[PDB]
Amino acid sequence: APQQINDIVHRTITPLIEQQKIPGMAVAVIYQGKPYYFTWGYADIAKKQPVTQQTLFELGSVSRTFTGVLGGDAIARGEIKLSDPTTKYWPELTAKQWNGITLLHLATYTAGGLPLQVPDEVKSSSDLLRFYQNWQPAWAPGTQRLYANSSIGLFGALAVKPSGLSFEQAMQTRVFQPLKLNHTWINVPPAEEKNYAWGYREGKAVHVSPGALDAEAYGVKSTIEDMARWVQSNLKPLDINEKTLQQGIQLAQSRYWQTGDMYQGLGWEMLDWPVNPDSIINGSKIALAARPVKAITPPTPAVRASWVHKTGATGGFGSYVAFIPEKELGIVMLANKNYPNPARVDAAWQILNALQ
Ligand SMILES: *[B]([O])([O])C1=[C]C2=C([C]=[C][C]=[C]2)S1
Repeated sequence: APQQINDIVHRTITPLIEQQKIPGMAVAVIYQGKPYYFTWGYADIAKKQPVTQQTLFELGSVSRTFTGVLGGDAIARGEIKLSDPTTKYWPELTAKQWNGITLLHLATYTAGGLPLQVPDEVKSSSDLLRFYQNWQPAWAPGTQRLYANSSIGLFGALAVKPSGLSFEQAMQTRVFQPLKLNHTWINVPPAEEKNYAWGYREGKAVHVSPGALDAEAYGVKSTIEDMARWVQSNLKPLDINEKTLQQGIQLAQSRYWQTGDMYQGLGWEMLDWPVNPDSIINGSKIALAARPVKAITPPTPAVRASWVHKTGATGGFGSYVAFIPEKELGIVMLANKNYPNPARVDAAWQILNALQ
């Protein structure tokens, strides 16, 4: 890497690791198109395995960027429309609170207060139907945003229904494969287990537990290389050959709703560039934050002058991705500790600001 990239990265990440006591980390900087990789520490403390460019990390909610794009790809194929009622794709959802709730509402957390978590008690699929039927919205659709696995997760599951493909099969075929993300998995194959980092929570090695709608909301594991390729694809969608996938990327970076300085896409969240990190932090320690939203009518197509980003966490991992299309610049930070979001954003901002 250019010494300038080397120096900003090392000066920022070294103190981060020390301060947050992160066991292992991988970072990619995308700079004028090309990726530069950096790794530190341990994928597996007990077995003394280092983090490498092939190490798999749990992305947590960064998985929603994939769900958003796969939804966008289904829209572009004409399989679904965001303006359609949820009940068009799930006819058994006959409870009257569902009248007026569209796939757009699910994708953007605006359905009227769907809960942050699907309950653990929800094992089977009829449990899942029962959960959504019995749910009582606090608000009318399209009035408030409440970040929720149950909202984006349902969007993911329903988006792939017309295809007839399982969510995993649709994701593999329509997103991972075309983009050459060959080390990106919803379920880690036995062949790749050697590379699956452990997460660390209170000193203990942990992996994310199975849960309803896990794949759709928080279930993807990836390497720093595949994540850099993902950022490249999102920086330059119009260079992707598969037409519907190209459209799907642009649809996921469209601005549907505004809360403060933040805009909600499908999975991705965006702010106008330039922006101060105080704004990035604040517009992204709170278990539940209900925020009124203003509809962007109609949605703004992907703005190149944006800070486009997503944070991600599981019990044992913390991830962050941010890019600025106008500057052909991006970063991915993957760690096997869930450490505070403000520290992730600060570090990413320090790096990208220095390089632009
Ligand atoms: B994502 O990394 O923001 C997630 C947030 C939660 C997940 C699972 C359970 C509760 C919150 S994934």
